[PDB]
Amino acid sequence: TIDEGLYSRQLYVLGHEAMKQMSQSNVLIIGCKGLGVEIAKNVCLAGVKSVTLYDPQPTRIEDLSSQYFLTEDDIGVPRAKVTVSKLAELNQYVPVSVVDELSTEYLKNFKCVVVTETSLTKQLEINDFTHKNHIAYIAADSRGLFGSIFCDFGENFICTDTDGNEPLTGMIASITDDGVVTMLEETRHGLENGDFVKFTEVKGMPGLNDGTPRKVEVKGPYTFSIGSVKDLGSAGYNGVFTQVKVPTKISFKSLRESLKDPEYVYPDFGKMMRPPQYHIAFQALSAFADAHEGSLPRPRNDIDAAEFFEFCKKIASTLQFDVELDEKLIKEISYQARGDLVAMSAFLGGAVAQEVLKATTSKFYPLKQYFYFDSLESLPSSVTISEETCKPRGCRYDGQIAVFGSEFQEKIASLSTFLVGAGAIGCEMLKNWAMMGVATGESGHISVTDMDSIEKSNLNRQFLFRPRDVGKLKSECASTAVSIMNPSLTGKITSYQERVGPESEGIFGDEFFEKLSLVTNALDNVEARMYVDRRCVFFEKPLLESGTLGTKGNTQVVVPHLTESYGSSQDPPEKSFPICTLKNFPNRIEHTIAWARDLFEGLFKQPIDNVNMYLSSPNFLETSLKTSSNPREVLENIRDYLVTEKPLSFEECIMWARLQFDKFFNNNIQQLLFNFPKDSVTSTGQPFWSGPKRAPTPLSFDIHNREHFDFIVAAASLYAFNYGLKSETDPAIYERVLAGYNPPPFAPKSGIANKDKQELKSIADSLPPPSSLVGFRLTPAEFEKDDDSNHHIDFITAASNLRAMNYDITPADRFKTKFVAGKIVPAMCTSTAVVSGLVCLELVKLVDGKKKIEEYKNGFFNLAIGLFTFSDPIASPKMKVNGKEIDKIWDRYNLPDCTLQELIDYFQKEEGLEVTMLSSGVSLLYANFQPPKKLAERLPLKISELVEQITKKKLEPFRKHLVLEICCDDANGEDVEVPFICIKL
Amino acid sequence: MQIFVKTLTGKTITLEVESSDTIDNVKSKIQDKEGIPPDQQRLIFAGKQLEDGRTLSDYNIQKESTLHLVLRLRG
Amino acid sequence: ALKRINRELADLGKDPPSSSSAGPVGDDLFHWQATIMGPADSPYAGGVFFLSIHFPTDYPFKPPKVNFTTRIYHPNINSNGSICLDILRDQWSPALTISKVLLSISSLLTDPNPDDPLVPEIAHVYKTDRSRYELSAREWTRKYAIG
Ligand SMILES: Nc1ncnc2c1ncn2[C@@H]1O[C@H](COP(=O)(O)OP(=O)(O)OP(=O)(O)O)[C@@H](O)[C@H]1O
Ligand SMILES: [Mg+2]
Ligand SMILES: [Mg+2]
Repeated sequence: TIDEGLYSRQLYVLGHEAMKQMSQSNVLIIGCKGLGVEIAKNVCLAGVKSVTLYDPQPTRIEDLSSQYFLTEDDIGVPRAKVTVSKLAELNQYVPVSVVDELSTEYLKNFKCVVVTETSLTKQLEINDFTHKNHIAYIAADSRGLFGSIFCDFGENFICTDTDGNEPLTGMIASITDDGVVTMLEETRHGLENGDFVKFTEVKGMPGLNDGTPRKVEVKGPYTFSIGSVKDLGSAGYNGVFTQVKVPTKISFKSLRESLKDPEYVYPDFGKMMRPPQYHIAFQALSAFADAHEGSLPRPRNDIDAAEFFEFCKKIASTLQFDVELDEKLIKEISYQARGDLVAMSAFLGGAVAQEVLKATTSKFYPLKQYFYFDSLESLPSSVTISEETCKPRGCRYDGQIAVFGSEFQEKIASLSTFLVGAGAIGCEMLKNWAMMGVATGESGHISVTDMDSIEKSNLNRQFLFRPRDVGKLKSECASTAVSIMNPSLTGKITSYQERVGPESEGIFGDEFFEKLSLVTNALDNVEARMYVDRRCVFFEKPLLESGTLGTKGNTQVVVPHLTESYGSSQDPPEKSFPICTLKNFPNRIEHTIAWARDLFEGLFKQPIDNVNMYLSSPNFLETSLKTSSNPREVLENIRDYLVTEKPLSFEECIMWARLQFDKFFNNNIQQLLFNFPKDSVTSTGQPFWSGPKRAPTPLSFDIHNREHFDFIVAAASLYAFNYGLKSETDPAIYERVLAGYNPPPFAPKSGIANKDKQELKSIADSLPPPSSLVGFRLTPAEFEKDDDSNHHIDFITAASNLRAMNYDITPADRFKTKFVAGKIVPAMCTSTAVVSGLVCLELVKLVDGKKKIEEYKNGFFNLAIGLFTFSDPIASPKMKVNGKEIDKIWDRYNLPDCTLQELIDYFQKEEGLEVTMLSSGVSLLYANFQPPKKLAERLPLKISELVEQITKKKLEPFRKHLVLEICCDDANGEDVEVPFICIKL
Repeated sequence: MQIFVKTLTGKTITLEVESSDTIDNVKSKIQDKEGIPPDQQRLIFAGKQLEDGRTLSDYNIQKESTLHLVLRLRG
Repeated sequence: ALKRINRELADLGKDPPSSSSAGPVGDDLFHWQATIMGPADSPYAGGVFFLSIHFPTDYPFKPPKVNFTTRIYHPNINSNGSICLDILRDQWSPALTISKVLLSISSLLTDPNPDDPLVPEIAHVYKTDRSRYELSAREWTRKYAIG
């Protein structure tokens, strides 16, 4: 019953059982401010059984500082009643309700209880009941730049997954009778001592294939010991071991008990004396609120700060805390008591939603128990912050002005940002900018570009889109939605539909790039990141990179002339398998999936392209004869797809599918075994089909089998689609047609003038002339994983399973086939919320124009274990050029459009360096080892003319600069690296 | 006896060996002369690779055999 | 990237490989047309093979793509000209020069590896009927690798 068309990306993170158990839990949320509504949004997107809201407080203007579901026409109405209607539309499977009053007994109806904006006495009263009744209780709070989280899942919480990693699996070479297990050659098991594993598909020891867990003794990186296996056998050949994980029992403590003896989590190890301060400070805030009719201390007030510090002293004395309070930090907390930022709200909402999912699914390791977070380093220092400037001004930005002031509000309102991409991170970033009021002044502007279109699978974590929006451009929907959220951004947003790359330089030129204030990346491929990084380096603009992978996430900030660029932090590349392995000797399901992908492409894509090009290009045959690697293959494909094997109905498609089955699963295996018999030996006398090589076996077509029938159906459907015929699904027709099929005899063959040219000519003269068929085109089958009715994933799954059956490999279901073939990247909404929060917290650092490198932070986190870390950016490497300090990244030479000889003379004279190589992109303009005549011919030309002549392409009118890479040697002959040249046209 | 070994660079090295000399001894001599570790040596004669633990006579190596040495690898 | 490629090209220019001659096509630094001469004491004697090498953007952190152009009858070389080589897949490091790869390809031409072949029929013929394999190889290198 799980909607795999909507939760496709989330299932690869949670799983079927996790979501099935999650869809049976009720969640109550007390408090409906920015943090509460964010938590509700994340939970609704998650897919819980239901959500209940409770917030009777009437709306106020300042409450709109972070609540993006409120409008100025909703002032005076309870937040829950005006929020339920908008929340119910996010997901159709998650009902949203509102409760007028909350009695204690009513709490028995829910599975999780989230509490925000509630006094300490009420929280204690609720927790004293929700603890002994085994109901999860999570309490969150967000005061200015500070945040607190508390989790309590009872005293007998059972946690199934403790790290979020899949169980460690490996392929076994052989196992002795002493329990020694060794992987294949150069394969690391990676297990540790005390672990439990299970064995499957072990030859010689079938008993061990049952799966009973056994102890693990790590004897080395490639071998381990399991104990005694004397009874079950003497030696085991091959097989697969799989890690077995045991549940862990975690016992939480109630709030009342954990007040006296808290258990902290340190979000950063350089400053571990703060959480003891915040534990007192938040309680002091609650006490002061209770002491002033629920009115928090006024912003930047000294009298209220003194009273708050007195409350802190009294509480610290009362609770017997032997910690010396830090007056500065506590009074800072006092100043920002009434603050309300959207970045902190998003961050804490993501975290708490993740905690709710942990509570519901009994998965991942939860916080134990207190989590106090602060980003006080983000407070601006180049503007005036005082009580006069921080007073509320009766606008929707009061919750931010009360922390930063009106001057920083003006600074924000005049930004000209550029967001690349409109994925999940892009949408969240735009929401945050809309709430903060970024670029709402006269000189502000925002530009967002993205060329993809909305798909159904994108609706699980991109909340600015709706099912009615499927098929439309992302940028338009995002711009309209954020204009609706904040009407002041009407006309302040420009949306492009262009892919950012070398080909888009005509639109995103120098004029566009000289007005920006910062660039934010929301991409998913390294190429675009590198291109944008180079462009930013050229234009010297701050950049904000952010990436996610399942539950892990990282954010990086690049500041001009201060930090290194993102390219210097390039990630390791992908993995590819040897062609020999894929073609003939697979040993894993991934190999079969790649082989199936190649089979799909070679069956339904390339012959179709050849046929279409033959019917389109007037001189296709002659060009292909002397161009294609296998012109005979092309000619035979054309002949087969035009005359020899042109289907006339669906029965012929079924016949062709049967023929292809026999040709790919019965004859090729026979030929390969003929070349290398099962008893063959290497040149060293070793057996051939041993170790990483498995002896295949031909398959005989059994119609009653499920996999064979699936393959036949898929192949017939794809062939009919290629020829535009009508497919059918009833098994009766297939059984009837395939009953009367006589397989042509096949035996392996050993092989042993201009006949070949005459053979090609015979093939050619058999082809119908192109003029005889005008307007007749065949539709190639373009691979599309996201569609479930195109028989693509079905074909790949069937072919992979059949080839696995050939080589006795374990088949995989459609889920794993879709995961591997499509290279789907798991993604979550909570990770998106957290990364957006971190990026927006660094953005305020960028706005203030902080200079020190200790003021910036690159962030990394893993929510499967509750890990957060922040590290300073790496300083840009320096170098010595002509006895001067030069930044390796943020330096360049600016020269006019002079002739090559003048440029060389300038470098010889001004820099005292001899030029030995000069290139412009991928073209070699000049080199010191070139013949003298060519150089003498090239010297008197200007750089632009030289580039146009060499590249055989005129420079565009919009070009205003040239980036030249120069390698030059010093006077002594030592190569010295120099920054690039910026020729000014 | 004497033999000649030709490298990938076209160089010819004349060696004084015996048919009973082990392949390990020849590889050690090659490492001494060129600094190429024995593990990376691939000696070919008449389309056959000489293997460690054997003797030259095992490969019917005789007077002035034009052997060859090449890089080691696989795949 | 560009500096490393230029360094390799300059080193090749200073020292003529004699048996090899690699150079960019036209003026493009990311497409080279290397030339290999068949070993004298090999069935491929008296033959010239031209290979196309395409450097990746992340060179030398990624291996280049090398493809044969002249037809060759070899166990480890498919019809497309692919090469069954290890240094191009995992042993690749940002320390191996293109000259080393060319020397390795020359060695692979010198002696095939039928134990882990790429063309099973050719490997089967090689292991069973050596003389027929030699004759076919000589015929191919005379038909295709000359002129
Ligand atoms: N070069 C580029 N120029 C512009 N936008 C780009 C570029 N590369 C990627 N994008 C955008 O980046 C976003 C990628 O985000 P995301 O991966 O969440 O979405 P998706 O690719 O549609 O989905 P999925 O990852 O589930 O297949 C898309 O909006 C895509 O348009
Ligand atoms: Mg998409
Ligand atoms: Mg994507």
